Amino acid sequence: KMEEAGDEIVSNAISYALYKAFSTNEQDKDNWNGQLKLLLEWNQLDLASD
Amino acid sequence: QENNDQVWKFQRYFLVQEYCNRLNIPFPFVVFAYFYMVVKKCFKCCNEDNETLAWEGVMKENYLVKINTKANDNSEEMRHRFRQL
Amino acid sequence: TGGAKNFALKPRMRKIFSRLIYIAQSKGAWILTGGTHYGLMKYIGEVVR
Amino acid sequence: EIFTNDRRWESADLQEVMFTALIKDRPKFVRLFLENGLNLQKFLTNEVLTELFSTHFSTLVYRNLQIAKNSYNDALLTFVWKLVANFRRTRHPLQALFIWAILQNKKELSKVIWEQTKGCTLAALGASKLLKTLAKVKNDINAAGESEELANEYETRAVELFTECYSNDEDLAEQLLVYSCEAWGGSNCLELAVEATDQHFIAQPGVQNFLSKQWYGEISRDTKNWKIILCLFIIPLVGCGLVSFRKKLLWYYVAFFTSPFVVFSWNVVFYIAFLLLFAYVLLMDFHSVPHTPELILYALVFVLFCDEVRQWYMNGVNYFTDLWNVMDTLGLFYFIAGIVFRLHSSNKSSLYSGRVIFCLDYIIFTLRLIHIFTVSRNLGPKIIMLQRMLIDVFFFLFLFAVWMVAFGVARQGI
Amino acid sequence: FTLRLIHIFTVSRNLGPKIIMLQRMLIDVFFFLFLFAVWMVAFGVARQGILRQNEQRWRWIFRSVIYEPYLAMFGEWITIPLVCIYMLSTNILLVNLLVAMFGYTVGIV
Amino acid sequence: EWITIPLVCIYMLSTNILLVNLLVAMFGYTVGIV
Amino acid sequence: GASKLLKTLAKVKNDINAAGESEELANEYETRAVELFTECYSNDEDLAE
Ligand SMILES: CC(C)CCC[C@@H](C)[C@H]1CC[C@H]2[C@@H]3CC=C4C[C@@H](OC(=O)CCC(=O)O)CC[C@]4(C)[C@H]3CC[C@]12C
Ligand SMILES: CC(C)CCC[C@@H](C)[C@H]1CC[C@H]2[C@@H]3CC=C4C[C@@H](OC(=O)CCC(=O)O)CC[C@]4(C)[C@H]3CC[C@]12C
Ligand SMILES: CC(C)CCC[C@@H](C)[C@H]1CC[C@H]2[C@@H]3CC=C4C[C@@H](OC(=O)CCC(=O)O)CC[C@]4(C)[C@H]3CC[C@]12C
Repeated sequence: KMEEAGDEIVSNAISYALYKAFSTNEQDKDNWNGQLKLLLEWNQLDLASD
Repeated sequence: QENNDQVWKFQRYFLVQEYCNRLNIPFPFVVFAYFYMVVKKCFKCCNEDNETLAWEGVMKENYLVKINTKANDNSEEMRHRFRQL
Repeated sequence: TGGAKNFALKPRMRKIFSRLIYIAQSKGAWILTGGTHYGLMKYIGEVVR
Repeated sequence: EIFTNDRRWESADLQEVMFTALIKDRPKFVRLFLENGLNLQKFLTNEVLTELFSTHFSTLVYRNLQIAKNSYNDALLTFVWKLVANFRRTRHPLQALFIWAILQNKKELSKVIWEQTKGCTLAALGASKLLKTLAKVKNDINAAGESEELANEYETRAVELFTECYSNDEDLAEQLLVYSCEAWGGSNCLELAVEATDQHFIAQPGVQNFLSKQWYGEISRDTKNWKIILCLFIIPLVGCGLVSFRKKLLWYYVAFFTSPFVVFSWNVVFYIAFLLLFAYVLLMDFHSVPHTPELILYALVFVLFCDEVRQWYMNGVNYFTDLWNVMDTLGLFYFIAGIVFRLHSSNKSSLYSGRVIFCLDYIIFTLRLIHIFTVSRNLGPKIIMLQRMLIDVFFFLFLFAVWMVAFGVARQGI
Repeated sequence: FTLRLIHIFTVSRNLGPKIIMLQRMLIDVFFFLFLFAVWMVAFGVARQGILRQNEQRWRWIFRSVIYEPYLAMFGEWITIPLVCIYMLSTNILLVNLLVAMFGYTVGIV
Repeated sequence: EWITIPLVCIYMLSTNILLVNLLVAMFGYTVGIV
Repeated sequence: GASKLLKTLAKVKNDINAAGESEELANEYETRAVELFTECYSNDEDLAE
């Protein structure tokens, strides 16, 4: 988004895009371990909590 | 009260650098060194730097980025969001 | 990106691309581009250097 | 509007617009042009720089600089004056443009040029020096104060940059700190800061750490002093590994003895031994014929005289500014009077007088040793106070003297 | 023993905000005193050479060169340089004492 | 005979104590002042 | 104990960066412990002692 101008934004957007791609495709969140590992790798706390 | 810390450090620098600039030969034999220099004073008389400069420029760019973002982060109000709303 | 030979070196874009390169370096990723000297790829090459 | 992707820019024929913006003091437009456009190095030419220095250079600033040269000539100021004269009539055009911007006090333009400069910290220190020496000149307080403020701002900017760089890397930062001049000013960053008296830059943890490391040399830092002294007194023992090293026995011993700390300790010990020998000779000496220890004392005095001559050559007239150097030199020359008096076997009065000359010179040598002790102990936050206090005391003493005479005068008349 | 009692008294009275200053000041003073001592010897040495030119006894020389100036205090062309050196030495000793007096003030935060 | 050296040593010690007491009395109020 | 260990590590000086960071962390831990202990002392007297 244009409004977002803070530091550490590219990593968050890339991680969100990768998580969205992994969500619907493949196992479709069949195993929580894989999704948890993927989210932990990029350090996206809010999505992990939510 | 503000400048006491730096002044004495400056004085320590001056004394230490002045002494270090002098020759560091043991005193009893120091004369020999001078004699040798005298010969050199009479007989004779008669890429990597670019890499370091590029690295220093990289650090300068980082510092410029930091100082630029400091002003933006100083404001605690997001007037851009209010204007967008 | 930067198909046109003219690219704008806005501070926002430069910071975004620097962050992207830092992220790639952290994970040791592969950056695929066109390789043309002129344009945004020049900025990519300069940041890589 | 004008700068957009649709309006393709050749960025080759924009030189005239850059020149017009540069001369009219338009820093934001200059930055915008530099964002996407020409190369500042390519654009700059001898003719353009000469025109900038000649036609558009204010006469008031030129007069101020001439006054600075006449009154406050300095190593950097003479070079900058020569450069200005040459252009008014390793090229480093960027440095010349930076100096041109600084002299007219274009803060934003100078900042932009510094950002575009290849070497920044050295340029910042040189700018601080030049602006401070210009501020020393006082024809109008306005410019004299503005230049000083700009110098302080540049000095603090350089301090921030250097501390950030030091935090980044250690060895590369130390190597850059001592980078040789590239004809910018004829001196490195460190000496340039010393000349301008940048307390903030010198009063930095990194510079102090580097100075301490140099003051230890190749001998291991933080190896503890008592170990060093024990090894110094027992020379073979340091070969046993008592004293560590920063990074081959001959190399080890050479590095240990070349460390200026060990050199200073050895010099102090040798001076104490020389004083003890002087004391022994004073009470034991044959008037008719001197013995070998007297000749050894003469040789040591000759060595001290050679060291004093070296100090003179290295320092200059400023050497005599300190009263204690003057006292040491005066005592060394005073010893020669006793040496001459001892040269006469007859004239027992002259022999006794020369003995008295030696006797009195011993005391001043002791005072010199006392001074080195006092300086060594108080090499800390107190040091400045000490020296300042010291000079004050002497004045009062002098004052006291010039009173006694008068009293004595009166007393005589009474 | 009396001096030890005096020290315990002094420590007991000044067991407060001043205490650190006291101890710090104390050590400074001693150094100056030591310095003073290492000057007297030299002066005494010189004095010996000026007065007792002929002396060839180890113990007599030792005693006369050590504790002659202390007794003196307890009790042609030389004058000008002598007074000059006296002024120089007094300058050094006085600045040492004064530095010892204000030593703690600068370091206090 | 031998008294001189220990006598001067104790004189120096006592002078140290008295001088530090006087100096402490001189700056006594400064530290306590707020 | 963390304050003690970090301070004694900071006494060692091979690189100023870590030597200063450890000292700062030690000071932070020391002040945190001070706050905790003063709060506990305010809570109870005999148990705190
Ligand atoms: C009877 C004799 C042999 C005793 C002297 C033994 C030496 C080991 C003494 C004589 C002079 C002393 C030195 C006087 C000056 C200095 C530098 C000093 O450090 C500094 O240079 C400034 C910083 C500071 O220590 O305050 C540390 C002690 C040292 C080596 C002192 C410690 C030990 C020294 C060399
Ligand atoms: C004319 C002859 C017979 C007298 C020579 C004896 C000197 C010891 C007198 C003469 C002039 C005096 C000086 C006149 C001016 C000054 C500078 C003054 O300090 C300052 O004014 C600022 C210096 C600074 O801080 O850098 C301290 C005393 C001093 C050396 C005075 C102290 C003693 C001096 C050198
Ligand atoms: C060699 C013999 C004949 C002389 C012995 C007499 C002592 C009283 C002298 C010798 C060395 C001197 C000392 C050399 C170094 C120091 C430390 C100095 O304080 C400091 O440097 C910092 C100490 C601290 O604050 O912890 C004060 C004087 C003292 C004890 C000096 C005062 C008097 C000493 C102990």
